[PDB]
Amino acid sequence: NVESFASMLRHSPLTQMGPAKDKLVIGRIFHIVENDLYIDFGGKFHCVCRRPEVDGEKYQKGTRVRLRLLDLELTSRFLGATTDTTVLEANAVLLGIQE
Amino acid sequence: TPSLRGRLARFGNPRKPVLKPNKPLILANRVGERRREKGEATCITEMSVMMACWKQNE
Repeated sequence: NVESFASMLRHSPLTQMGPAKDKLVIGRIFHIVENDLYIDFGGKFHCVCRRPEVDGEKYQKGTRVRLRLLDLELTSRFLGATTDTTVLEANAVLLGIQE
Repeated sequence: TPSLRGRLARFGNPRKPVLKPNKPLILANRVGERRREKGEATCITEMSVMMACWKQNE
């Protein structure tokens, strides 16, 4: 009784989410470059968000944050291109920390 | 962004062309240089005031 890939995909939380627009997710900061926080929220691509002015020092590596996803991946096809140009990162708004 | 469907003269496009670009409508990997603004003669009003006062005061 081995679970199939279709069963795993059907019950996966990412599939259960549906469209990623305006969905609250829980991300984990894994890299910080000055004021840029690179947050992984379980999607294929991480998001990059500016360190908030309030409680800026409270954001460290491994911090759990509440993000509002706008897109799992930022892609757009431009004039004359044959394939969509992707920046290899998601689009999310950093709300704050989750306790 | 303006539509490009059915604009250029192409096979299968029945209508006459709308756009006739001299260069392919393909994005380049560079932007135009920071074009300078041609300098205009300055302080003309103050020069005029000074010269009018010179004319009045010999």
